[PDB]
Amino acid sequence: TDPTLEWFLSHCHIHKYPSKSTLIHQGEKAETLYYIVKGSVAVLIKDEEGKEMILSYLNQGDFIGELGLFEEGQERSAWVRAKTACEVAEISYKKFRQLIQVNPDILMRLSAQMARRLQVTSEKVGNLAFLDVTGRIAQTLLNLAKQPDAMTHPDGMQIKITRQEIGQIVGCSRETVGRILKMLEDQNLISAHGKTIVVY
Amino acid sequence: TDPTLEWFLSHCHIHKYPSKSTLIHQGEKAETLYYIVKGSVAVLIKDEEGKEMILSYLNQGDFIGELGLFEEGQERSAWVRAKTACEVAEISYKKFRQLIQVNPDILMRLSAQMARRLQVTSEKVGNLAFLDVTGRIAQTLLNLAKQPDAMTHPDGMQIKITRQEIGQIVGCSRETVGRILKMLEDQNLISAHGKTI
Ligand SMILES: Nc1ncnc2c1ncn2[C@@H]1O[C@@H]2COP(=O)(O)O[C@H]2[C@H]1O
Ligand SMILES: Nc1ncnc2c1ncn2[C@@H]1O[C@@H]2COP(=O)(O)O[C@H]2[C@H]1O
Ligand SMILES: Nc1ncnc2c1ncn2[C@@H]1O[C@@H]2COP(=O)(O)O[C@H]2[C@H]1O
Ligand SMILES: Nc1ncnc2c1ncn2[C@@H]1O[C@@H]2COP(=O)(O)O[C@H]2[C@H]1O
Repeated sequence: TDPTLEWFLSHCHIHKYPSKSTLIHQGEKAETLYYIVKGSVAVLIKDEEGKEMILSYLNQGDFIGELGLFEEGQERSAWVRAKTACEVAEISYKKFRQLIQVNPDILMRLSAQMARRLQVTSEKVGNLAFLDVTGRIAQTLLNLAKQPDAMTHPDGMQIKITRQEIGQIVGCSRETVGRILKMLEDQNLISAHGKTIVVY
Repeated sequence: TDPTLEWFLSHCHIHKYPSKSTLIHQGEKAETLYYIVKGSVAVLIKDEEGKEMILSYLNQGDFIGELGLFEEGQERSAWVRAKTACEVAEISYKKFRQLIQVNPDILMRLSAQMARRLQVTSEKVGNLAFLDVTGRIAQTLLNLAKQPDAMTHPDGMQIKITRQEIGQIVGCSRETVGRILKMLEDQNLISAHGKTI
């Protein structure tokens, strides 16, 4: 076990969220912090007309809703949706702050995650500003081929994801994804036989 | 001022930097945390064609080069360049990690900034994914119209920014900025002296 994590979790109250549930609504009052004990979620934002973009995938071990923690009166900056059934620990910002004074390590862990997320979203700004849709898709296929849920393949790496998701990640239609995925197969960069894609 | 910052700074070595100097180079090994005591800088990234984009402007009171602090063996994720004459404090991650345990309030101030930056950078992703160039420039102008150095012109808010800088923030050429600034001017909501609009 991890003494610090277990120490922290003992000050939290756990709850469950079924797949497709919305844990955090954008615009909502930020006053609580979350910690994914089990499961995975998606962090989403939207344009004026319902188009959704996935900012990130968070998983077991990741903190959520930390952005309103250092300043009161702030609202949630995005929507968080359960991809799979989730077990989440929740604690008020007030209590977490008291825990910080007790052992700063817990904030160091939270901050490390914030730093990673900043690095990743910054690279996201890069892809959106410098690459055409073909480049973003190809870059996203390579990215996923490194994540944990990524498997090993005799011809490379295998991943499980739908065209809709790819679209929400790179900012394009599922049909555009479908067409681009095929063109990348003709370029012998990947192999698409189902929602499973083999990347070389 | 405040005891916490003075205390923190008393443990730092302060230095001055000319207006166009590079404080941080992307890819370098990270073992140093910086704090802007005076002046301002630009955070940048580049594409494989040399084109640069401004991820953010940082100013007095802002920590910089903090992303490599939470884990060993990390490299700078971007270039940080002074936009004006700077006065920057610095300190080893090793010694900062000790100050954190003596008084976590200093870590709270740094993390507070990381949070804001993540919100702002996430908003940048939205702008790039959902708005056309004209929309991005228009929003960028409104944004700058609240920044540190935003004059109080009678017709509204006055700012100072080059076409090139506008281009680097929204992601387009300075020629496209010029044309669109012209359009925004024929319509309205143009208070930039960067080049007069
Ligand atoms: N760019 C991002 N990358 C990862 N997680 C994010 C990003 N933007 C927002 N979030 C998370 O989504 C949450 C939405 O509500 P909060 O602002 O409380 O906290 C936010 C973060 O935990
Ligand atoms: N610029 C964009 N153009 C089109 N769809 C986008 C864009 N940015 C995000 N999306 C979203 O990504 C989704 C991909 O699958 P859909 O076609 O079902 O719906 C799409 C939109 O919700
Ligand atoms: N999106 C961003 N917003 C603000 N500052 C950033 C951003 N990305 C990188 N930086 C700064 O640029 C630095 C580059 O790598 P560092 O680890 O030095 O720490 C980073 C931050 O201080
Ligand atoms: N997608 C892009 N298209 C054009 N210029 C860009 C883009 N992204 C960033 N830039 C930069 O923004 C700068 C604006 O001024 P310049 O035209 O001199 O040079 C431009 C490039 O360096």
